[PDB]
Amino acid sequence: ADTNRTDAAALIQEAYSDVFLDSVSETAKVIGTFPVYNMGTKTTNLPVLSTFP
Amino acid sequence: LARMGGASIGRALDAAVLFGHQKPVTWASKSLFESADDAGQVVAVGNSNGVEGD
Repeated sequence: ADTNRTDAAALIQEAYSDVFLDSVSETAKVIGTFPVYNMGTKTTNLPVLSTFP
Repeated sequence: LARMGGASIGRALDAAVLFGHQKPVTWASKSLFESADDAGQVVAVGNSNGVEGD
């Protein structure tokens, strides 16, 4: 005897919200923290002093 | 080797003056450690959390 929500249903669209939608973030730190050397080949040798007089 | 030779002599002088390490026998003075030690002017650090003042 009345037009209820189940009868009106086809007229009742849902909404969408972006409030909790985020991409991943770049958390990484070693390239920002430490010295960076641009390599031009697979291997670099690094000589060091070892003993002295 | 020039930088190494120079620095090697400086280090050897310090160790003779302070602790008498390889001190020349002709140096009649006591080394700094030996001067204090023969005078009895020696403080032992302790394990008292400073309750013993040490």
